Amino acid sequence: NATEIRASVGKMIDGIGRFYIQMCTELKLSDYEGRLIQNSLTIERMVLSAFDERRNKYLEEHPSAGKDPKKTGGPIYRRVDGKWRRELILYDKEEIRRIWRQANNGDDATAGLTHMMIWHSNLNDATYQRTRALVRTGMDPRMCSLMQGSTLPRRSGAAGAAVKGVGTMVMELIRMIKRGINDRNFWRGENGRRTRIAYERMCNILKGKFQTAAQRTMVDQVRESRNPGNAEFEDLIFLARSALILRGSVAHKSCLPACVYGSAVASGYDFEREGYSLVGIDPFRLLQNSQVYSLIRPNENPAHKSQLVWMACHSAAFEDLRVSSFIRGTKVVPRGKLSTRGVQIASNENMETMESSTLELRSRYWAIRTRIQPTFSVQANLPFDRPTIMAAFTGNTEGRTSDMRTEIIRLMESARPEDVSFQGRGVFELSDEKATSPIVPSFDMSNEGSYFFGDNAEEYDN
Ligand SMILES: [K+]
Repeated sequence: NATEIRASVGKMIDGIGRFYIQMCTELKLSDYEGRLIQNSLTIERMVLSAFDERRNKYLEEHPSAGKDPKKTGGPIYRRVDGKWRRELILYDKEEIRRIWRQANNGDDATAGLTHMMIWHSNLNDATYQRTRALVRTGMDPRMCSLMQGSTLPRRSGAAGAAVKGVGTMVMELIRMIKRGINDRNFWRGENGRRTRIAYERMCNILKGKFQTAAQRTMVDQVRESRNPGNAEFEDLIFLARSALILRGSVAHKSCLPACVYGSAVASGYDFEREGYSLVGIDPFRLLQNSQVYSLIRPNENPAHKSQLVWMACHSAAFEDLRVSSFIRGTKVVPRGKLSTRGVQIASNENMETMESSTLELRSRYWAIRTRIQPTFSVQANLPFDRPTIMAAFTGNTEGRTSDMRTEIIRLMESARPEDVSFQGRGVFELSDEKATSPIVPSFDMSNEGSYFFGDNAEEYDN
């Protein structure tokens, strides 16, 4: 089966690569410019757009370049006369779709679109705080670590779901409910058994991430409300709190930008023939041989920009910094400590003071995602820091109450020498491709374990 799965995924990767190579030819990019990560973004967003049908399935459109709905594109950056120059290209969505399909042996390769969509999601996860979204949902900002895939477009399911975290689901459910509290037949008619079927589906997706019968059970109690309101809200928030301790099973998917794949395909790599898996050496191998540049703002530290992108590539934001640091071979610091802002350049920034720099995306070691395999690894889910504890164990002194609420607290209060939902990394030498010798990591215990400690990133909604 993996016999043909590695092929199937490989096949996808070829397609993104070929697509990218061709888009580079189209736009007449210099080798450097094609390796410019902000150009990679614009090109990815382009193809995503061309297939979105304005559904917000694959992306959210600004619309900072597209009033004419038949057309799509964004800022492309070229090096001219010792200056970085930004131009907005517009293309026919039809034309893009053409090129995309052509790069995919004539297929629709929806998996490729999704792969790019997740890469963006991962990049946003590494970059932007969601503190504001959480309060407006009545959640606790210390739940920031449950907010995987929080930034995925409002329509997706096929593969979108697996990467969303427990908080993201709670937030999405709460948002629905909250709007059944300004009613207007939100729950009656065609519409309100339409949404009622959505709501059901979501609760199930939620339920699935949960890894104890107590919490799943409690989820069912919420699903099978009927006019959902403040009652369920409370239970959900209760549920999110429990997810800080009895954590959910959430897929972390390591998806690289299109330029990396493009470059590998131009280097004659045959992904379909060789196979591809997101879960082990494959993305590490690619990143070791890659050459990606980035635009850089004055007073930003190239190394920090580098961290930001590495993290995103390896989908590592909600993972223990100490593990990341160990695999990278240089300290992976919390976002608050990072002398950089996001990879994308707001259209009002700038170009006069802009520079480019080389991204450092290598790693000292490589790793297999465990419990996806299960040898000797170490927990790569976040540590129990004070603030996680404090947010996990509150308003139960209060209000609502149940046998489901009492179990759960019970499980929480006693929560193991090891811990439920084991997201791992097994770590190997790059000189040990076949994985013959697990390295037992030695963490530096003085490092902060949470990407989100002292966070100060721009808030995502802006
Ligand atoms: K910062």
